[PDB]
Amino acid sequence: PMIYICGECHTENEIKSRDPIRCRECGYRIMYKKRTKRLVVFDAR
Amino acid sequence: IAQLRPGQEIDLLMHCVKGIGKDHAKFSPVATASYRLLPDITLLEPVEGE
Amino acid sequence: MIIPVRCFTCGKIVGNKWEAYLGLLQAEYTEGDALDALGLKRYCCRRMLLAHVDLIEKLLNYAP
Amino acid sequence: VLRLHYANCKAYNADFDGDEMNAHFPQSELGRAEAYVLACTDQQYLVPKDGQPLAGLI
Amino acid sequence: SRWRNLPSGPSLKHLTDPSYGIPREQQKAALQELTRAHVESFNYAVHEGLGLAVQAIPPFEFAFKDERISFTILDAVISPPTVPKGTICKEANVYPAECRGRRSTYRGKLTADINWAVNGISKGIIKQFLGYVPIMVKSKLCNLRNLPPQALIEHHEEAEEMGGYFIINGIEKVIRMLIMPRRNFPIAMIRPKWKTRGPGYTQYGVSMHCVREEHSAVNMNLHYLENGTVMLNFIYRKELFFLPLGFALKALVSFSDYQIFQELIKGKEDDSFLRNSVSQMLRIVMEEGCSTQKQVLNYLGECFRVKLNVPDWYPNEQAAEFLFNQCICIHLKSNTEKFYMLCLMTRKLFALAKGECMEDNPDSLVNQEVLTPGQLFLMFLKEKLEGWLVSIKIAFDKKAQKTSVSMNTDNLMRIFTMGIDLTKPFEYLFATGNLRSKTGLGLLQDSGLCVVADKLNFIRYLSHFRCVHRGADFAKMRTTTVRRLLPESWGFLCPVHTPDGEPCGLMNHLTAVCEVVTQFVYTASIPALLCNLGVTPIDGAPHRSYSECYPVLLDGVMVGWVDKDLAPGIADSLRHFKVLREKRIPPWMEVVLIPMTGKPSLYPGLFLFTTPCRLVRPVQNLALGKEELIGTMEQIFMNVAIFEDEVFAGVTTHQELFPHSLLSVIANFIPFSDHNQSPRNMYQCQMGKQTMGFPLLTYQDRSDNKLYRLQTPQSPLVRPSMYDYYDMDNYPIGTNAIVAVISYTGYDMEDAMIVNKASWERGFAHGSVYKSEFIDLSEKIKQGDSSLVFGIKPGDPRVLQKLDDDGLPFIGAKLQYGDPYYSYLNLNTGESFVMYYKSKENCVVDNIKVCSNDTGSGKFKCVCITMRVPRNPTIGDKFASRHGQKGILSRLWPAEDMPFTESGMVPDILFNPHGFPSRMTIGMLIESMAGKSAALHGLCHDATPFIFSEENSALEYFGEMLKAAGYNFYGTERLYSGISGLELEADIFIGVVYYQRLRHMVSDKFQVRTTGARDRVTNQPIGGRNVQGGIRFGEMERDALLAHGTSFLLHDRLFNCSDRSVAHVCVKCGSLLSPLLEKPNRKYNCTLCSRSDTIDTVSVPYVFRYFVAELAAMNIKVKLDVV
Amino acid sequence: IVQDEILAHRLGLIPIHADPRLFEYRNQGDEEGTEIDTLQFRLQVRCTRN
DNA sequence: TCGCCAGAGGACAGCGAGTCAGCAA
RNA sequence: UGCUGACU
Ligand SMILES: [Mg+2]
Ligand SMILES: [Zn+2]
Ligand SMILES: [Zn+2]
Ligand SMILES: [Zn+2]
Repeated sequence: PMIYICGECHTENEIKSRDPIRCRECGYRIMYKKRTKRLVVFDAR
Repeated sequence: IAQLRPGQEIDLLMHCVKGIGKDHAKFSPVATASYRLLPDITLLEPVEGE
Repeated sequence: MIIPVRCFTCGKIVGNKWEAYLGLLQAEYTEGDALDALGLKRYCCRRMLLAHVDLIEKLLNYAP
Repeated sequence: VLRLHYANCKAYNADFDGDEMNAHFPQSELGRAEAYVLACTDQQYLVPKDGQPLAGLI
Repeated sequence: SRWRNLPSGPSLKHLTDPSYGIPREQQKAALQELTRAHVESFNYAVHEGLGLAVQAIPPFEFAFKDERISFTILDAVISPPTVPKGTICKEANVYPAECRGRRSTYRGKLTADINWAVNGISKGIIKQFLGYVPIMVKSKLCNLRNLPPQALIEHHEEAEEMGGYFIINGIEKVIRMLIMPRRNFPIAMIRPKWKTRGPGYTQYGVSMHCVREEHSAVNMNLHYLENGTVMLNFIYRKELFFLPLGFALKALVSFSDYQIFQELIKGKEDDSFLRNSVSQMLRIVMEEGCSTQKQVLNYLGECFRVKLNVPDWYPNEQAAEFLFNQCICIHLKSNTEKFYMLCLMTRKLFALAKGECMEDNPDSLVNQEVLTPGQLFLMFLKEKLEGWLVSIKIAFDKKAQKTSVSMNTDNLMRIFTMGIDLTKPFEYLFATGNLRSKTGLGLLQDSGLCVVADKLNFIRYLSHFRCVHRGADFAKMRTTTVRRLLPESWGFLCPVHTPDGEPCGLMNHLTAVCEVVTQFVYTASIPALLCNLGVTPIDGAPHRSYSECYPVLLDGVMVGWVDKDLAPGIADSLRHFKVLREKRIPPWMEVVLIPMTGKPSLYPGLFLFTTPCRLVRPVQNLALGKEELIGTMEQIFMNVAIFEDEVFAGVTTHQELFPHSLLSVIANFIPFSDHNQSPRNMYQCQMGKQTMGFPLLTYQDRSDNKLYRLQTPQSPLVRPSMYDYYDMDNYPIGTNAIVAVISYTGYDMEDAMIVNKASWERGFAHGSVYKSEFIDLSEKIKQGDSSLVFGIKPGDPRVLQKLDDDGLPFIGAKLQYGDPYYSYLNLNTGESFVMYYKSKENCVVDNIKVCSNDTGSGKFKCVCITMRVPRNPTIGDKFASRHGQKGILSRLWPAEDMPFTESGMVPDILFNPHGFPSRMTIGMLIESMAGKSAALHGLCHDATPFIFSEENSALEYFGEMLKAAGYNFYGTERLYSGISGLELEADIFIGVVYYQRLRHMVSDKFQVRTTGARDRVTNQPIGGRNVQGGIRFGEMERDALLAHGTSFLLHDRLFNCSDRSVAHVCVKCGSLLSPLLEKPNRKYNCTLCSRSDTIDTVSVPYVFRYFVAELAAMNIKVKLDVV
Repeated sequence: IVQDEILAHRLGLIPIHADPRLFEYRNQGDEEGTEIDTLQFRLQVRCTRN
């Protein structure tokens, strides 16, 4: 369930191995990975 | 703290510890604590007439 | 970008006077009278609001 | 940053405005003797051009 | 106009406005007029200039078999960018937002329709696809044209952008205005290296730079020979050819020798060396064999036929016309006009030779013009189209020379055979910057033509579209005379804005009011109007003596001889037409009238330029009050007051718009530049372009290399009003700080500065860097099976929890050296490679763009990862004020050890008061008081230069402001010592000043090497910082270290640390090459003499063995005596 | 839009009303913390169109 | 009547250190 | 390796 948001459509595309990297509902060629809930620790200094 | 737009989310846990304002200003308890010596003003002569 | 939480030189907390400052300026008050009515006495605090440029409102306009 | 006294400024012409400087580390124990005796920074008090002092407060 | 609605004093109530974030209805219009010369030039180059370029394009006739074929290009058309072929879906358009995400060129399609004929009765029009030409951003062939700021935000663009640049591989090349000599104007020059051109040449000559419709340029030199004769030098394809004049004059005009003579002696009809030298030109080389126009054309044709590469079936008379059309006076269509222009350039060499005229300095802007992006683009397009024709017909002639009758079947298969050319040649000129051309385009420079436009700040970016480079060759010159800042660049180039090192005086910048001309007009009714005004045509009846008459020129074409008592009135009438927009005189024609006296002043005459590349600048035309535009040469003969009360009755023909018109856009952002010394305003201009600020609003989209961002910028409380005309608060650059000018620490001396520690811990000047790395994984492989897919084989112990199943770090994860960074998977074999993170700095991944192949068919091979690196002010970082007072941060002084004031305050910057006495930056002492008064009264004062006189001082004004707030006039408040608790005896000068943070940090400039890599030719340290790399000791250091008498420190440094080997030698032969090992008791045996008892090892450098080897290479022998 | 490190900074400079005299200093390397030395707060917010 | 004082141009070779980066061939 | 920037 690796999601990628389109560049201007903003549709969640899930891509894999061996498949092209175009976007559904459009045809753009740039897609940003999505932020999942993972724990990271930062210091307030 | 922040500003959000639809679909944007913040989710975090903050831990607060004890400390003095010497190792970081965030732990300092006063805006300012300065002092000033009391001024002294003396009229050596009677000032008058505008 | 966003209002600093504490004045840099002193540390006085000015991060809660942004919306109040904007509201007193919409009511017709000068920046001097407005900064006075908020409790910002020494000019180190007054520069913290007087010269703030809210660029979080221009970044919060490009797509999600 | 490599911190240096201000008496040694005029000797190098350093100005603390972004002034990268190199530091070499002798590795022989026979170049250390010469860094101590000859190249030391107090044998360098007088400029060799006219013998007038080089180190001083500023 | 266009400078009205300029703010009278700056304001602060625009921030804190209820409409701050609402994108506006139309773009700003003052920011738009900055890149206007870059866009309006390209708009012509690509639509109206391309037709003209292809119109010249002589039809390329050549021989096939026993046939002659003609190919002409009827039209060429460049199309906006678009998805390649239809193989893609849902949007034909292609917006510059991508090709920055992906790394690609914004390129449009160039296609022409050629027309091939066989003798002119058999013909067919084929439409070939030439190639791809890059496109500017808002250039009429781009998809972001006509978009309001709100629609420009839904495509990921700046909402305030003015493109004027190209995106070549997503890098935004910014081709900048180079300086050319002039166009269509004869410049008389005294260059002593000219007498080496031949046996009797002198150091005199008029040069002309000819440009036709912005597609062709050529340089022709008329030289004076000592005999009184004049020669003509022309260059064709980078070869210089010398033709005596007379051969040229007789060819161009079918006129008698006496009529040619009566023309070259027009103003000096009493001189007798001239009358005699003209006759020698006409008779000595032309009555020698050729006396009719055709015989001259025939002789000239035979000598030059070989190097003009003309068609073999061309008569010699036709090959002569080819030379005159393509090499001499490109600008003029007629041959009669070309004659009159060559005659005025000669009449001028005779005056320079007889010392009746002053040499024109080629380095004065009077005799200079700019080369815009459209002139370079078309002049390359035209040359490449001609080259395409030549190559297609090379292929044609070379294939078969076979019965074209049926060969009309593969004619298109033939033209396409060489139509595969025009694309990559064009990208080289843009990606690399250097020019590969058979003719250098009449340019004189072949590198640095296009440069990277970097958005470190919006003051670095805006200065790339106002830069003017004198030339890249002048960076290598003993004499420094093209670096002089002459008084003729008043209002056209900024005095202060020049790089302050190796590029000084060579890279200048335009003032704010200056502008390049880019419009093209008819200029056909002008020659007929000049005659109504009083001019008499070149044909005759001047009505005076040819010496009491001015030679009128209009764009290279000599209209001719306005009388001497009618020249002033004519110039004034023409100036009134351009000002009031009457007749059809372009609003920007330069009516120049260089008067004539008996003195050796510049050659007299009424010129009238209207060409599309001159610099102009507005000035309030007095006596009409109508905002005229004057040029660099027209400004030398007119008085232009600056302030009123400087205007007089007879004097002061014009007046300047604003007093600070002379200064650049950046130099207008420096506060109170009038009270600082000038070398300081030159460093401020160069330091405002290295500042960490707010560079842009569109992150997540740029995918640059480095991008420095300041977290919480503020707007200066004291700033010039021009800062508010071009809203520069959309992009702030620094922060206001409470500075005290006190000597308190012992760590703030000699240019170093102190920063309070609590201010630094409360967010003062925090920042970040965005490192975007484009991982295209077509590397690590060649054209085989896809070894490239980001991916993790399941369960790899190497990427247990650092990657997320597509071999890409998590968005938000922290990266450290040695952490997994990506994992490819060779699909066929089925093997993964973790590729670890090797930077020795901590960052957080903030976005990852997955990119396709431009046809939406790519296969997970290319990605772009953006890391975020927090760069807060450490010790060793460089800060600066707006007055050239740069200094490193030496301490972070505890907040309880700082000297507190009687008001409770505590400075956050400590600035040693000893930088003032020698640097004389009195503008900082005024900015402190102005900013303190602003922060106190809630106001916003302006620091515009030249607004405060001696009578009304700035210190008086701001001290009254302060004293009106309960503080003291002179700006000094008395502090206490935060360490002893006692009121210091001196009262300190404290205030509010605007600090910028510079991009140079100790974190980027620190190196330590112990042992590591080595150059393998010499076996010495490698020599870089990104690679480990050693620091070079140097010959100066080697010569200063053996003045100490320390021979063993030298031995250590140069020998035991860099290179030290044990090369062994044959002791008897004394040769290092001779000892050779054996085949395994491994005994080196000398080859030259077979003994092994003579070999002995010697400790010798490695570069010495390399030296002995490279000497042997030359047969030289180094015989060395071992002891 | 606010970064993670910048959010952490902004959160450090917010004053808490706990009195520090009822608490104690976390021992060096006491990452976990206990009722004796730490206070935990949670910000969880999401923006939606109404 | 050409050798040496004069006389000419032509050719070459030098042009401060040391750093950091990017982009591209 | 070169061209562009940049630092003292
Ligand atoms: Mg320095
Ligand atoms: Zn989509
Ligand atoms: Zn304060
Ligand atoms: Zn031997």
